[PDB]
Amino acid sequence: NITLILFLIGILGFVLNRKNIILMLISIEIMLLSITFLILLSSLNMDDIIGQTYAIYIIVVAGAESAIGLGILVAFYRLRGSIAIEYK
Amino acid sequence: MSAMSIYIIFVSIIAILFLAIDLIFAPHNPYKEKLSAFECGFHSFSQSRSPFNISFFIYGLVFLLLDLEILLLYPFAVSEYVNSAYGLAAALIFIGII
Amino acid sequence: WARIHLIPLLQAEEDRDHVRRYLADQAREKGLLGENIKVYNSDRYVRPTFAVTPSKPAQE
Amino acid sequence: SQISLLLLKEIYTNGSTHIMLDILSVLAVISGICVIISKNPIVSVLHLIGLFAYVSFYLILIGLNFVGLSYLIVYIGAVSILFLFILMLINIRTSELQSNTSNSIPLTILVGIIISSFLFKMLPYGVIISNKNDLFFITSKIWDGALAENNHISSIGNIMYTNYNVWLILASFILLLAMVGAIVITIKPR
Amino acid sequence: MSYSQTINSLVEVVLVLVPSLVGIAYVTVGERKTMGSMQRRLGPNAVGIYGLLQAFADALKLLLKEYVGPTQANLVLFFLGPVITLIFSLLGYAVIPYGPGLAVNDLSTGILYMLAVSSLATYGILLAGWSANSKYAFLGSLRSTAQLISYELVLSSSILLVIMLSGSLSLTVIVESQRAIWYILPLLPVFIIFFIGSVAETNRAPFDLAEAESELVSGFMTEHAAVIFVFFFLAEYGSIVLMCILTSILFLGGYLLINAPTVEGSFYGLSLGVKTSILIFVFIWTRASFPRIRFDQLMSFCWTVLLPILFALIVLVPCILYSFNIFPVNISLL
Amino acid sequence: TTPRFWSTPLKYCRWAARERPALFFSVVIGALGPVTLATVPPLRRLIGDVDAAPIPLTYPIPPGPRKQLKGYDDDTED
Amino acid sequence: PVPFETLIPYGIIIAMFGVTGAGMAKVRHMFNGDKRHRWSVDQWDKQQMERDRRLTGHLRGQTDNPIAPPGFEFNNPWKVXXXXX
Amino acid sequence: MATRKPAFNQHVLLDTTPLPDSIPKVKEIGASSAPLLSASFFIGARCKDYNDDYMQCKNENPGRGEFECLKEGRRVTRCARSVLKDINTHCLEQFRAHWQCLDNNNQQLWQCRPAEWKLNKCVYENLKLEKVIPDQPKNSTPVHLRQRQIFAHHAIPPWERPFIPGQPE
Amino acid sequence: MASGYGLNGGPSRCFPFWQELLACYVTNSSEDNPDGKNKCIPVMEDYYECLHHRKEAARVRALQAAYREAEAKKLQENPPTAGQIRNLGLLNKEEDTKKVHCA
Amino acid sequence: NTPTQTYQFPSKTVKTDYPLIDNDPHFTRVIRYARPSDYAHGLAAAAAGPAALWLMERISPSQVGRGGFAKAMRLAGFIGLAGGFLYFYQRSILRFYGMSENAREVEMDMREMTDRVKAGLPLYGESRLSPAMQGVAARQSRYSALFFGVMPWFNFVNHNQHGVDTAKYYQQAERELEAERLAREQA
Amino acid sequence: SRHIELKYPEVFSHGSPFNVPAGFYPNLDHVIEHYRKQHLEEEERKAKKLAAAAAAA
Repeated sequence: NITLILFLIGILGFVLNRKNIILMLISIEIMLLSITFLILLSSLNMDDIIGQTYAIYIIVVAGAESAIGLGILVAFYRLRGSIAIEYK
Repeated sequence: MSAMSIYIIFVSIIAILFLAIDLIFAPHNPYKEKLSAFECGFHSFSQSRSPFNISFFIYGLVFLLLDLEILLLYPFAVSEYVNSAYGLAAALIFIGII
Repeated sequence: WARIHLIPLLQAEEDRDHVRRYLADQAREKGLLGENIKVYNSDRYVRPTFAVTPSKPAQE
Repeated sequence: SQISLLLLKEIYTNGSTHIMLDILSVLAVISGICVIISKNPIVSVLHLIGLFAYVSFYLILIGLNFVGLSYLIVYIGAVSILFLFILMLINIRTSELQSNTSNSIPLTILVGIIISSFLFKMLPYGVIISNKNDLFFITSKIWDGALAENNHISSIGNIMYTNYNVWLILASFILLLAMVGAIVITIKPR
Repeated sequence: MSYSQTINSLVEVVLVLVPSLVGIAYVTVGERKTMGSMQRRLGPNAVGIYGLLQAFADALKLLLKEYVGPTQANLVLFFLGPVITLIFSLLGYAVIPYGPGLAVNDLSTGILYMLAVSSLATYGILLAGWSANSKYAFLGSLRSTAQLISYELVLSSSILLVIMLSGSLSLTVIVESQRAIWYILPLLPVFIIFFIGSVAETNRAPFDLAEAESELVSGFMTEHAAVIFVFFFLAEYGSIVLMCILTSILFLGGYLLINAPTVEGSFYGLSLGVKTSILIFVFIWTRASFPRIRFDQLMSFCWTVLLPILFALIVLVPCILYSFNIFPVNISLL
Repeated sequence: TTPRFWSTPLKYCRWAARERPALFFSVVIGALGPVTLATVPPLRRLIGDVDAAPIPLTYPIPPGPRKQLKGYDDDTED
Repeated sequence: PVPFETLIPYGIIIAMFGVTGAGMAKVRHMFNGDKRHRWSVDQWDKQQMERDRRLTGHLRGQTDNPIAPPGFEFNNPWKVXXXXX
Repeated sequence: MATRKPAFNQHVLLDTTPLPDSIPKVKEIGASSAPLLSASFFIGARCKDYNDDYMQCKNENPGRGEFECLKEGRRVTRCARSVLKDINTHCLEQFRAHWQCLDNNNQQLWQCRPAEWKLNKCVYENLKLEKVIPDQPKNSTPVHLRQRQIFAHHAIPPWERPFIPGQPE
Repeated sequence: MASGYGLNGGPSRCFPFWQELLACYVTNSSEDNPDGKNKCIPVMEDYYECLHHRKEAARVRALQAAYREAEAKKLQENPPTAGQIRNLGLLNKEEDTKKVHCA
Repeated sequence: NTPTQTYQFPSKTVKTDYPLIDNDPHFTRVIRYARPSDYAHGLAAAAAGPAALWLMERISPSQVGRGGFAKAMRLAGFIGLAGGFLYFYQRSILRFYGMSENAREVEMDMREMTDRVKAGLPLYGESRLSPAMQGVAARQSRYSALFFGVMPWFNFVNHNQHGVDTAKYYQQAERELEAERLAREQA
Repeated sequence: SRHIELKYPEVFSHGSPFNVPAGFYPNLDHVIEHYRKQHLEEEERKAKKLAAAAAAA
């Protein structure tokens, strides 16, 4: 149940965010966290080590994504000069 | 109740008890120059809340991924007797690509 | 090897307890629900995930 | 007549209280909210590390010690690096003035309820339990499955490098591309 | 059991926290008296007999000294960072075995617990420095972040080489495994590297960049006064001792010797403390011997010297283990 | 100044040891592993060093039919 | 010469570790029934300790009696939890 | 009940109901953990066939072993009571001397080697039973017959000697 | 679960139920007869029952309400205290055990 | 000495033109059973890559600096050697997979193995690895040279799980044991 | 076809070799018999095709 609540925070914090792209990239990190939590909680209920193994591989690719994101964000900032997302 | 749970409580009450004493038994006389930023005695531009070049941020990106890599090697360290040779090979193939 | 010798006399006592409580629950259901409803299509014994408890713990 | 069922409080050897999972659960949602509603990007990222800590403490209390510690170990270094990028790439003062309106509240309510209603059925009985006749999980002991009990970090190690080594090899390629790509796009040109 | 669970837990925590907080106070006097001897001085000898009440006067003086909350500072964070650093530094003493399993928590994964608690406490330094909104504290906090990007992989790499020999991740089992040989003999390069990283991990000299007084005025703690400063000092000196204990746990046999339970339990406690006190001396000796390194050079030293060597050991060491048939059983034994 | 490996490998290995020791000796130590894996096991078994049998981690179920045991029956309980 | 005043704070640091090692061992030797405690415990040992309480009432009490006390077939504990299956 | 290890167990549930008269009664073993570890290698040396028969029956009825192999379980309990009685009537002092050391030593066998070497020679000459551990490396002397134990906190005394059956002093 | 690898290094508790469903499908379904797999339906429900527990949750709810309403209505004579329950099957507490078992 | 059971493990059946000898052959068998054509093709394939980069240089130069092309040859040289060895291994193992004409391989398989039977030695040999570890190795490498274009993999484990009923080898050797005894009788 | 044939029939050999309760694993002798039959049938089919080519020579 905290799995849905966390997943909805990260989805709206990605789509309803009007501040900056690091907060965009943070909200992806929240969604993946909630999904990993759902997988970790199910795996304990079903006596499965595969779910914890699946969780660990979503942590490793979630860090790979956030490094590729921060690298792309720097490239964009060097040229644009603001990573602020502009409304009106 | 368990030693760990009380250990957490006591360290926090100590962090509170030390803090509470100073919040109560010390003089508190705040004024404009006492509450200014320290800049070796001269007031300067306030520019610590504006973007600042970090010349070592490429370290921070690579630090992010090599942490994931050494964490993925810790289950092998605690499973060597079962991994044995066949499991060792994969661990070496993984560390060679990294 | 010291544990392997103890395993069968320990697992033999545990099985007697498991069969003693399963048979007891099967009786306790035929006397309260009228019959014994089936959670499993198979005849295999499954270690209970849920147990019926009394509404209060011992007074102490 | 016949007692036949004894409920006894466990003196020692008893577990934690499940009240604490409700404390960690609410704090984890509170902290998640503050990550996105806060006007300052550093309190926003402070709440971010607090969110992972509550999720990790929850994971330790349910007995997933390695993944909870591994989550806290990896996401503290990650949050520290995220802090480092906010300092370099965000004007803190102008962003604390980056006020937002609630024209998106009505979308929030509709989008919130519709997804939550839809995904509540997708989640299974194992999890939706404990959302005046409650159920009680019953546990006993075996000896054949206890001859050499491993720790979950060892149980994963028993198979992470043989049975599922393809995932490790693919994982390694994703890390390699990130190590090469993240540097190709941000390297000083000289 | 014989008496209450809560009382047993109560007195065990006291026996761990109280003697450690006393031990922290004496490391501060001992460092001041040890460098002075190396400096042809005396060190504290007038606040209490032979100067043995100096740390308490310093502690008491600060808890009666006025706190200042700067107007430019984010104040909730200005107080949160030192509180985080202190609590999370002192938590690391909850898994130290003062004997076989004689720990507040004999956890099966106490090495990962120590990595999590140390990493979380450094985040307080980062936050407190940034929160001050003063230039030198801002420059101090950025160095502390550079420093953790330098030593964290180094320690985690180093410890993984100890876990390959022990096979456990439990602090008592690693100590029990060293009844065969202390890990400073087969893992001699790892011991030097882990010790180097521990000095960098503690922000001790020659790696005192975050709080350097000759480059920044006090670095991250420059706006911090009274109790906030004292929280950061107890965290630092408590971190020194804890890292010396952990170095003794992992390379020097821990508590291994170099009414009846009380006499035996004492020998374990002395033996751990003697080896810890020697390594505490090596820290103070190190601050007194060397200049401060430059922060660019510390990052390059860890990343082009230390880690490349540690990755090659991570390959070499299991290859020696499989070759000699010496992979440790990973079951519970010692 | 600096030698090239493919032009003069030995002069490069000397230069690499003296001038870039941490990097060069990382490659030696790391390469020493696969050399260990290829040479120690054959010589160990050569000198009679025998790899030990795996320790039991599950009850060893005997193979073959059951042994038709007589003894310790219900009558013997009293 | 030897600056022995310099070595006194190291003697105090060592003694505090000695106090902690002496204290922990005595209070757990007391807690376990004038008996040395247990360390590195797995599911087997935790179960065996509960099977000692079933025969002696103390988790760390020992009986070589080859016959079980009557009612031992009934005191086998089944653990009850509200949430974490 | 489930084999999952509990994390939030604040209560225990019992069942006063006895096994039905149709199932023969067996007095359960009354020995505790330390005595059972000191007698395990003698239980094994006498009840291997019965222990091996129980487990092969359970592997012959998957999912039904608890209910269809009850006679074998009664047989193992009876077989393992015989050794306990035999050790009691012939090795009572030595047996207590060993499992008491084991209780003070974390149930670690290497920590009580002089008490085992006395109890084993009493068991060998009285109950004619002998501790055997399979697949021990042949080159090296067996670990339970090594004079020096490297993981023992108190060094094995020079006077105390290991017990090998069929060899005199 | 379906993998065969559980949390303690031993096998997953729902693995026997997964192997029976796979065994049933492979040994009943074929190209000649598309409908052999209908034999796999009870085997499939059992694998889900060992995974989610909805049917065993439903049985315990029924019996637990039936049980409590009976013991509540039932005549009460003397409650065995927790100390008496703690003294079941001890060495020198025969009186307490007899009271607990009502024998 | 008949095992009385020759298909211990469930194996994947594939529709192929030729007889299946071994779905997971040991690396030494793939090399040993390689035909001289396999050496010829693999050597030509290894030559093909740097010879390709040479022709591209001759017809259309890269205008690279003074020492860049020699560097590129070393990479092209390796990649062709690596690609041509995978080609040579794949050609021999397909004759083991039953996915290439393998009449020669079948008879030299029936001889080698039935020799191992009468010698009493294990058909596929002995393994340091545990019986379960052998299974993981068999299930990682059987039919694994079909993926060589993406991920290479070679069997270095002596395991007994090769996908073929072993009865034909036993059923054969005893006939060579029947004739050997009879031939010795008339002497 | 609605019949699914396993790409990986070797999943029938999965499962931890450690801490196995007695009687935990089901007896899958019939599955092995089915897979043996498929291997024998395919190989028999194959041997009856390369011999027809010998006849048609």
